[PDB]
Amino acid sequence: ASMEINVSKLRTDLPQVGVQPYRQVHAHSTGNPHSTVQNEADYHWRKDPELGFFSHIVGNGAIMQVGPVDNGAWDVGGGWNAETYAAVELIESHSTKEEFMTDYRLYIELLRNLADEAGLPKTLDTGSLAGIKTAEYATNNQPNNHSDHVDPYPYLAKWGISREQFKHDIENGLTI
Amino acid sequence: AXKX
Repeated sequence: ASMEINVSKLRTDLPQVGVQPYRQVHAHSTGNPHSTVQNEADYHWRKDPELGFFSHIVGNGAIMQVGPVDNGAWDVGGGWNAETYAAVELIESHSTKEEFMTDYRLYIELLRNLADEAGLPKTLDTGSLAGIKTAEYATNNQPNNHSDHVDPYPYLAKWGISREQFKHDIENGLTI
Repeated sequence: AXKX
């Protein structure tokens, strides 16, 4: 199917962070057990950006672009803010595995697509500066870290997606 | 998420 992205809540006034080239796409999850994709987009629209901002949200079968790409972001709380080409938030409010999987698939596909768009390798949590990095990986590896965030692995584990499965899906693409 |  064609990928559809809702840009209705794209917050243009967010600050410039660092400069090109941006070597990373960041994989996050919201840490919010109750919010919908629209709730997240609406809060992101109005919030103090210092609390954290990002570029995309995946949830409820939809993808919303909520911030600029190729801009950096205040998403990971340390030096790799200045490497953020894009930062994708998966919602955490799924009632069932089936509903989770619909969004998980979109999440994998979007992370891969954003890496392609940025000219970055479709790799997960490698040591190279370039690639797709989780918030956990940024927290543990970036210079000047101030975060304690370790998303999205705990939420993926809630729904039976292991570290290895997530890496395989990012790096090889989805299969049946 | 999270300027730090």
